[PDB]
This record gives sequence, C-alpha cells and structure tokens, in this order.
Amino acid sequence: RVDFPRSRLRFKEKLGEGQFGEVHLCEVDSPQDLVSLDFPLNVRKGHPLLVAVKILRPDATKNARNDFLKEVKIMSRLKDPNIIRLLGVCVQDDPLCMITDYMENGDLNQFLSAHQLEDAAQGPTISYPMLLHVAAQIASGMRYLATLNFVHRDLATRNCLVGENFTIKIADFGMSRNLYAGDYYRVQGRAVLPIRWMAWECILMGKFTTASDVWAFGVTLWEVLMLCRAQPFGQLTDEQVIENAGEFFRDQGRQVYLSRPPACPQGLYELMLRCWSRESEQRPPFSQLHRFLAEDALNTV
Ligand SMILES: Cc1ccc(C(=O)Nc2ccc(CN3CCN(C)CC3)c(C(F)(F)F)c2)cc1C#Cc1cnc2cccnn12
Ligand SMILES: Cc1ccc(C(=O)Nc2ccc(CN3CCN(C)CC3)c(C(F)(F)F)c2)cc1C#Cc1cnc2cccnn12
Repeated sequence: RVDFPRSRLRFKEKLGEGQFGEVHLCEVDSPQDLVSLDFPLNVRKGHPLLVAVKILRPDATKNARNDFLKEVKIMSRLKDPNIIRLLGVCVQDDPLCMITDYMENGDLNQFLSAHQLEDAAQGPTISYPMLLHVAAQIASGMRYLATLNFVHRDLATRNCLVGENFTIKIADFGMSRNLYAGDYYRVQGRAVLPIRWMAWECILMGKFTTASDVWAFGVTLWEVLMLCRAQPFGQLTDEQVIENAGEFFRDQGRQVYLSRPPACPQGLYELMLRCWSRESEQRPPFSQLHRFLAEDALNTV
C-alpha cells in the first residue's frame, strides 16, 4: 500500500472529461524500474506501457473526494479477465488518481459502429460468432461481479471497452466521461438515468439488483447484434419509455419489447425476452447466459 509515482505518468491525450475531473491516456516512463512485489506489473520489452488515469479536480468537494475513494476501494477488489484492472493509485497527495490498463480500441459502441457484419455499410468486418464471443465475455464479467455481490447499475456497450484480439473489459465511467448524453433522461433536478436500459422496477421503484443487471444485459446484447446502429426503443420518446415501464408493472399486455435483430436466431431472442421477464426470479442468471452464448448458440450456427 504505497502510491504509484505520479512523475512517471507521461501525458498523451484526454480520453474523457466531466464535472469532477478527467480521464487521461498516459505512458509510464521506464516501467521496468518499478517492477516489484509492491508493483508486480507486466512489462513487455520493446513495448510501451500505456495506462488510463482517472484524475479528480483538486478543488473537488469533500463528498466528491469520498466518492472517488469509494471507487478506489471497489476497483482494488476487481480481478477478472473481462473487468478493467486497477494498476495503482495516487492518493497520499493531490490530485487523486487511479491508474488502469488501457484498452486500445476504445468503447464497444465506437468499436461496433465502425464495423460491418461479415457478408451500404463501411469498414472492417466482424462475424456472427465473433459477436457471440463479445457478448459471452460481457456475461462472464457480469457473472464475476455478481459473485462478489456487486451490482453494476449502468451496463451498456458505452461502458464496455475493447482491447486486443476482441477482448472485452467491463468498465463504468460514472461522470468522468460526458459522452452519450442522449442515452440518459433527466428524471429530477440534476439526476439523469439510462432509462432505455433499465428494468421496470428500476424506473418505478429505484430497485437495482443482479436481476436488473440481467435486464440491462438483454438490452446490451440487442445493441451488440444490431452493431450499435440503433437506439433501443428509438421509435419511442423518453416519456413513452417511462410509460412502457408502467405497462410492465400493469402486466395487461400493453408493454412493448425490443424487436429481434436480423442476425439473431429465435432461441437467442427468446433468451433475451426472458431477461425482460416482469418477475426478477424468472430472469436468467449470468452463468446461464454465458453458457448459452459460448455453447448453444455456437453449436447451432
Ligand atoms: C481510468 C479508469 C478508472 C476507472 C474506471 C472504471 O471502469 N471504474 C469502475 C468502477 C466500479 C465498477 C463496479 N461497480 C460499478 C458501480 N456499481 C454500483 C458497483 C460496482 C467497475 C466495473 F468495471 F466493475 F464495472 C468499474 C475506468 C477507467 C478507464 C479507462 C479506459 C481504459 N482504456 C480506455 C479507452 C478509452 C476510454 N477509457 N479507457
Ligand atoms: C412514472 C415515474 C416516472 C419517474 C420516476 C422516477 O423518478 N424514479 C426514480 C428511480 C430511481 C431513482 C434513483 N434511485 C437510485 C438508488 N436508490 C436506492 C433509489 C433511487 C430516481 C432518482 F430520482 F432518485 F434518481 C428516480 C418514477 C415513476 C414511478 C412510479 C411508480 C411507483 N409505483 C408505482 C405504481 C404504479 C405506477 N407507477 N408507480
């Protein structure tokens, strides 16, 4: 438990900005000097060590600082191939920083927007099996979060990151990266919520659980199979999305569901529909979602 040396973080560019600070892409100066029990980092000789750095504005309120430190504690526990990894912190003096691995292909929404489905769309291709592999990795990371008794609360392709060889890491940007403002609705005062990804019980009663994470996974998987080309419920206004949550509650058959993506087979679609069951206990666990995507869907190509 010692700070990473801030003087070794060499700025390259801004990855995001928000009310309370920024995210920077940095290079670690001569990273081999640091390798030890205290910092057992992975350096590849001949390859720069790139890292992402979340930084709190030095004039932040005391409550903002407590938020940042709480996030540090959470991140310090996360150790999984499909979750973003904490490499070090700077917290003994200001500005507070947290340092993670850098995912070189950006967020999953950006990534998939730039791809087309393997045979006018443009750019590099991505196959249907590769899309199942992207989704399986998200289910695997979420399964791990759930076993540690964490609820994500904002699962969407915008909070997933892409590294080498189609590797996905779940992340959560909170207010550090004010992209995608069009995905959040202002329900009260200064509070904005990702209503198009939220289970009806989240919207009506502010109840967030692994089962509402499963509901958001359904929507995220719909995004993946659509190659991020369309907003969920894009035919409906925000106020109509809220009304739709009310119809899940009323349960009289007026509720509407996201349509089957063209690249989605009927069984996978029926699994997505189960993610949107009215009753929490009827939604599939992430173990079952992962298995379906890694086995069933693959064996029936
Ligand atoms: C510097 C940095 C700091 C922090 C985080 C961050 O993701 N923190 C986080 C906090 C909590 C949770 C879990 N909880 C969620 C809430 N929940 C209520 C409790 C459970 C998780 C999660 F991944 F587990 F979800 C992540 C990401 C970055 C980044 C970066 C980066 C790296 N490559 C790139 C390339 C382009 C852009 N950015 N970027
Ligand atoms: C129509 C409608 C529109 C908007 C909102 C709304 O603003 N919901 C809201 C959800 C969550 C949060 C955030 N949370 C985080 C964690 N926390 C532990 C709970 C707070 C907030 C926030 F404002 F606090 F951000 C608001 C609610 C309704 C409703 C309803 C309702 C309730 N029972 C019934 C029965 C029949 C019909 N409707 N209905």
